[PDB]
This record gives sequence, structure tokens and C-alpha cells, in this order.
Amino acid sequence: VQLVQSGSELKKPGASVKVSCKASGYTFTSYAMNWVRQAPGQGLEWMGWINTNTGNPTYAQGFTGRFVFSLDTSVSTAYLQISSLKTEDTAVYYCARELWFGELLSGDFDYWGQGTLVTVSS
Amino acid sequence: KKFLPFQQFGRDIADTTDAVRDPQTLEILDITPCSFGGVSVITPGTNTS
Amino acid sequence: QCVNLTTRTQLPPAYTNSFTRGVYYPDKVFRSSVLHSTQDLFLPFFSNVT
Amino acid sequence: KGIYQTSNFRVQPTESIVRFPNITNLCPFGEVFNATRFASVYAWNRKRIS
Amino acid sequence: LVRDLPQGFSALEPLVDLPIGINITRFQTLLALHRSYLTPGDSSSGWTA
Ligand SMILES: *[C@@H]1O[C@H](CO)[C@@H](O[C@@H]2O[C@H](CO)[C@@H](O)[C@H](O)[C@H]2NC(C)=O)[C@H](O)[C@H]1NC(C)=O
Ligand SMILES: *[C@@H]1O[C@H](CO)[C@@H](O)[C@H](O)[C@H]1NC(C)=O
Ligand SMILES: *[C@@H]1O[C@H](CO)[C@@H](O)[C@H](O)[C@H]1NC(C)=O
Ligand SMILES: *[C@@H]1O[C@H](CO)[C@@H](O)[C@H](O)[C@H]1NC(C)=O
Repeated sequence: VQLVQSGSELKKPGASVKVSCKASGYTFTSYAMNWVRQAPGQGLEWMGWINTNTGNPTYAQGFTGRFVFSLDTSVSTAYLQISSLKTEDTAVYYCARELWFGELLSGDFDYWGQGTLVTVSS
Repeated sequence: KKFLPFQQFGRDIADTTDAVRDPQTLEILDITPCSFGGVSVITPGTNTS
Repeated sequence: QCVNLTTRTQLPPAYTNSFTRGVYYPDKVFRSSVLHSTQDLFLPFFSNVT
Repeated sequence: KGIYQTSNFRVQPTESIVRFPNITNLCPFGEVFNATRFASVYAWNRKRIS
Repeated sequence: LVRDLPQGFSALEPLVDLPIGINITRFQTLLALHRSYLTPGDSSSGWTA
């Protein structure tokens, strides 16, 4: 089970970026997809999760609108899109695997990706 | 050759029995055909001797 | 006597991969150091298992 | 004069040995051959002999 | 392991043969049930998996 993500990128403030996440070795529709970030120098912050069957996202507080979750089935690659980037968005985003149990999710993060480091600076 | 308790005598690639279970002592015995070979005759000819 | 179970979450099942499982002995014949072909009911490799 | 392949030789077996399982009890053939009543064709009886 | 089917290969020995002659079209499994003082209620709800 491998979780490879896109490479690092540098971008001026005010633009929009997209981060992909490729999964392999396991049935994608069986498990849900969770996202997590880590600003350099602090802990983990969770913005929400997206179901892999119906494709519905569920954002947390403070991440509505700017953050867009989208999936697909044939290519089977998760995407993370952020719009209107500013200086505080400089972090590394990690994909978190969570098995689908229902409307209430557990706290078992079994597999993670290598992360995608973004940096917003002038 | 240890035998699993479900299985009876085995076989080879020539569809011949090679190992068998004894029906009384429940032990494994190998089966090998005994000695055989070709017969060739040396003769100096019917004229000489 | 029969009783129906309540307070259980009715959920659809999931799928996973069967990595070369389901192989059983086809006959009661001992074989050693031989590649033997067979034609019988088997679990296909890398199949979806509920 | 020369070589000639004539026939083949083999070790004749000295005796014969018969291996049978230790069993003495007899099968009840008269139970099913001299039964009081027989089941119908659509509801045929199945009995185990072992 | 923790929560997944393991990766590997195995050969399954036969266990028993059951001559029954019946017709099978559907099947279901049997699961256990735990009842204790942490599961109050009747027999339909006072249980844990
Ligand atoms: C548990 O609930 C089921 C319904 O989900 C009951 O099913 C009965 O099913 C038969 C035929 O399958 C029907 O003729 C009956 O009318 C059903 N019962 C009812 C009350 O509708 C089942 O009986 C329930 N178990 C118990 C022990 O009552
Ligand atoms: C045997 O061989 C000799 C020559 O080597 C020949 O002269 C003779 O006739 C032969 N014998 C017979 C019976 O033919
Ligand atoms: C298993 O199911 C998934 C989705 O239901 C499908 O994408 C995949 O091709 C299936 N694999 C097999 C071997 O049937
Ligand atoms: C067994 O039952 C099913 C259920 O309808 C039926 O279709 C089938 O003909 C029966 N017999 C066999 C041999 O499967």
C-alpha cells in the first residue's frame, strides 16, 4: 500500500494551487480519504475528510470555500485544491487513510503519504 | 515421506505408486520396482564357435 | 425461541484483495518436486472478496 | 559376429503379501435386502454402509 | 496483523467429507454475542459485539 503525492512547489501570494495524491495496493472505494496539514514548527491540523464513494467533502471550521476536495474512480487519484493563497498557508499537507465505517469516523490513521511541501512567499 | 492423515498412497510423474500407507501399522513404505535390464549376447559368429 | 437484534447499524459491506489465497490440495495423492496441472474449482488470483 | 539385443531379465517375486485393515464385523445386507417396508421412488431412502 | 487480510500463500488441507445430497443455494454465518453488566437492557439490545 503506497501513498505517493505531488512534488513541492513555490508560488506567489494570491494565486491558486492544486495538490494530487495517488493511492495503490488497496481498494480505493472501500476506505474514506482524510487530509491533514502541518505548518513548520507545530503540530497537526485537520480540515476534514471526503467520502470515496459519493465524493462528498466535509470541511472543518476555517477551511470552507478556499479548500476544495475532489476525487475520481478510473484514475483513482485524490486532489486537494486551495484558492486565494496567503502567507499563513505555508505548510506540508499529508494524506490520511481511514476505513469507511459509516456516518461516524474512528481515529485510526494506518497509512500516510510522504507529503507535499508548499510555500507562499514573495 | 510424511503423509497427511486424509491422504492415501501417492503417485509419481509416471502415474505409478511410489509410497503407501500400511492399513494396520499406519506407517509409510516406499515402493520401487526391483532390478531389471537388457540382455545382450556376445558371439564370434556361428562359423567359428 | 427467536429474538430480533436491535440497536445495530445496518451498513453496506466493503471489498478487499485476496492475495493468492484459497488454494487447497486437489487430490489425496502425495507428490514431490513436480509441477502438476489441474482443472478444478478454485479462488482466482487477486479477486475481490467481500 | 557382433552385438545383438535379445530380451530382458527381471527378478521374479519370491512370494506375495496381502495387507488388509483390522476389521471383523459384517455389513447388514439383510437389513436392506429383507426390510419390512420400502420407501417410494420420489422419496428414496439413503443408508450408509461403512 | 491489525485490521487487514495478510499477504502470503497457503495450501489448505482437506478436513472432512460430508455426503448429504441436499441442495444448497444460500448460506449464512454464525457469530457470538457478549452480555455483561456494561450492556443493560433486554435480550434484543443489552449486548455488545
Ligand atoms: C423479526 O423481524 C422480522 C421482520 O423483519 C419478522 O419476520 C416475519 O417474517 C415472516 C415471513 O418471513 C412474516 O410472515 C411475518 O409476518 C414477519 N413477522 C412480523 C411481525 O411481521 C420476524 O418474525 C421477527 N422475529 C420475531 C422473533 O418476531
Ligand atoms: C568359415 O569361414 C571360412 C573362412 O573364414 C570359410 O572358408 C568356411 O567355409 C566357413 N564355414 C562354413 C561352414 O561356411
Ligand atoms: C473490485 O471492485 C472494484 C470496485 O468495486 C473494482 O474497481 C475492481 O476492478 C474489482 N476487482 C476485481 C478483481 O473484480
Ligand atoms: C436448488 O434450489 C434452487 C433454488 O431455486 C433451484 O433453482 C435449483 O434447481 C435446485 N437444484 C440444484 C441442483 O441446484
